[PDB]
Amino acid sequence: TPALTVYLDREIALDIEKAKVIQSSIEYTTLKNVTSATEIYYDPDPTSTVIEEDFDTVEAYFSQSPWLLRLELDRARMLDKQLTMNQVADKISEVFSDDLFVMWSEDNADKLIIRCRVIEEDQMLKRIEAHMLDLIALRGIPGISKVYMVKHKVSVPDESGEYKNEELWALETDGINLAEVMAVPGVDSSRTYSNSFVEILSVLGIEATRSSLYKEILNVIAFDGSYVNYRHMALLVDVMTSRGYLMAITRHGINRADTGALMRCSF
Amino acid sequence: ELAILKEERTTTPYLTKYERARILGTRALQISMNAPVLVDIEGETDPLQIAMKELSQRKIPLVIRRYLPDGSYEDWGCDELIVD
Amino acid sequence: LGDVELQKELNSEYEQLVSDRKFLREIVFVNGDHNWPLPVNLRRIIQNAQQIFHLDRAKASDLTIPEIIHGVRDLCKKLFVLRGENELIKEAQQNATSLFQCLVRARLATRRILEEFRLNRDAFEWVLGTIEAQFQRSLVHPGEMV
Amino acid sequence: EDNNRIISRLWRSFRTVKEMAADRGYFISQEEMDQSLEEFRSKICDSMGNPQRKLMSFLANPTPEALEKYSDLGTLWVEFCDEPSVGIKTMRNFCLRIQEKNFSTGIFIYQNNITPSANKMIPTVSPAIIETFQESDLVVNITHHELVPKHIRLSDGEKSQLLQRYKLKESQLPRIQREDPVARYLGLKRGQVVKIIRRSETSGRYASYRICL
Amino acid sequence: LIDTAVKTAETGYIQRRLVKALEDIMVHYDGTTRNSLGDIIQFLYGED
Repeated sequence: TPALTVYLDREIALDIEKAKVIQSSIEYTTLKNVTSATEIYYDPDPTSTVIEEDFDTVEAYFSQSPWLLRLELDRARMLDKQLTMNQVADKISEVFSDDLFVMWSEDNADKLIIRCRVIEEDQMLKRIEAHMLDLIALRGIPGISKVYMVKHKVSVPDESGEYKNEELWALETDGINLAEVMAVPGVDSSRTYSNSFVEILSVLGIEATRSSLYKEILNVIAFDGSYVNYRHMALLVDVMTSRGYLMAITRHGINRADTGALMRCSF
Repeated sequence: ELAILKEERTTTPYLTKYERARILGTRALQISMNAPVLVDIEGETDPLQIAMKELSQRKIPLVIRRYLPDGSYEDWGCDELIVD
Repeated sequence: LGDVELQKELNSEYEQLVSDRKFLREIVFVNGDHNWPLPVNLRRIIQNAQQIFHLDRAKASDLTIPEIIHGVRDLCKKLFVLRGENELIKEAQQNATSLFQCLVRARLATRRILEEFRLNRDAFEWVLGTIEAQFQRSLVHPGEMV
Repeated sequence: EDNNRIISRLWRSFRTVKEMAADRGYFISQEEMDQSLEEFRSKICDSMGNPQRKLMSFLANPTPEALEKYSDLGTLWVEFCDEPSVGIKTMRNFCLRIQEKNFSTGIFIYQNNITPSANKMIPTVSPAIIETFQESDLVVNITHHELVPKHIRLSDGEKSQLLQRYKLKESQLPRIQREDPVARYLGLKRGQVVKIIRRSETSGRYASYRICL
Repeated sequence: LIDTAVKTAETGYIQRRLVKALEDIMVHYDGTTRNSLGDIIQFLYGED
């Protein structure tokens, strides 16, 4: 269960619509999410079409190997991600230059259809289609499956020095990509937190990993309502990260230490 | 070389519980096997009771040798350690 | 009334308290939680002092303010954790008891002592002695297989 | 558009590296660090707004305080690679420029990646020291994050005094990997010792040392 | 019942691993916290 705790900037954290905008930006949405159906139509004429589904569309749009690739896009999800089909058609074009001529229907079009024309071929076309369905990224940081809109409560000193709770908005997500999300504009890069401490070691050095590991252990233990004196968790985490790298508690890490042979053999 | 001179002795002056137990055990063992008694006894027959009575008066001829992690060591006389 | 040396001493004390408040509230406990495990009850020690010397009634104290401030400050410098004269040793010693010293100052403030507790001279001195002894008794023991 | 964000990222990286150099002990003019986005744009962005990496490579020198604190703090040179990938020729010309310039330290910044063959000769530019960073890595200064406390490198005298204080050996201290993000940020090396003052919930302030490798 | 039966064994195993990890840490006279080799883990046990 990887997850991130994305804290927004001061003025955004108190705004909902900017938060939705940032969510949309971060969300790693791919064409397959918005894509609905795919069909390989051999359109014999590179100049016109024998398909009545986009016949009027292609004819209005107009003003090599005849192989054509045809696909259907779901209006509902695309509007849900508030991205127009022109952006998708562009991204498709600029990912393979113009290997397949790209055409797009209209907003009113009953089918948001893109025509891709290759300029043995049958299997090549389906391979390229399967590659489109996977490798093309419309938006968002890779690795983030979904983003949640969470409201946080935080204590804060007041003008009189008194402490007042303060409802704040924040984003908690799934999947892990720390270096990227931390760099996204409009996100506090000093408070982003991840629940996978190896990432912390990779990115935020060693001490950050130490504190995060303590936080994880404390969160686990205190969950049921139990409470354990701090010094114990401190000693444990410090032992784990004494040698500058995560020393897991198993035979591998422990025996890889340089203690006496007798001590390690007994384990 | 390994010993530390009396003037710069830095360890805690108090007597740790573990030192307390070791000293009591050693003294009681000694007394209980025909050793001199440095303090008067009224009616107490148990060697270990005698040991705590002796300690309470600070009359024990034992020097604790504390080993520092490096290997160097300092020595304290049981007469000079503050017992709670 | 209308003194100045008392005023400067007490301004120094108040400045120390303000510095402590800012330090804690900014560095240590950002969320503001003010309940944390620490050695030596102070409430219990103070109320033991009160009971022992029968500090009831509204009897006027005979405890000069400079006595109070000097005693508190001196106590802050006697809570030994490491016994050595190395610069590093002194710095570490100061770092270690920082929070506890902050608490001690927060409690043994002049207004509080002279109004809410109303200790005499003997009671205050005995309180200082007990605080010292209890703290020195609340340290980890060398050799503990922690 | 994409140009706008690209320029923003490049400027953020520039500020990151400037603060990095400053903290390492070198001086930089006050006007430099606070250099705003648009003045930087005018200074570097061309008519077509494309980045000018050559136009932003600059030189720095130690401050007198650091200089007397760390006698090894020699001149420092930063340079941004124009090539998306770094090869043998690229490092060769860079090393020649460093050597003829007699720069004690050099920092190289690239865009995509470096070929391992070129990376092999990096440690053969002695006695000069060369370090490399990826632009993405410098988009956000790590040392500004909450969880990371403040690391302070130590003089040799301080380290000797510390070992004397704890009567330690060099190896007995806690170790930090040489490629630990903070360690690279500080330009650590072998045998150097940092000092960390950490927020503590039982004392308030805990001072911890770590030796590098 | 099944839950208790399974959980007990895994918790016992974790206990054994932990103990065999931290069985040599000892608070030395200097106030440091060092394992068998003398390597220092904390400069002051619990920082207090």
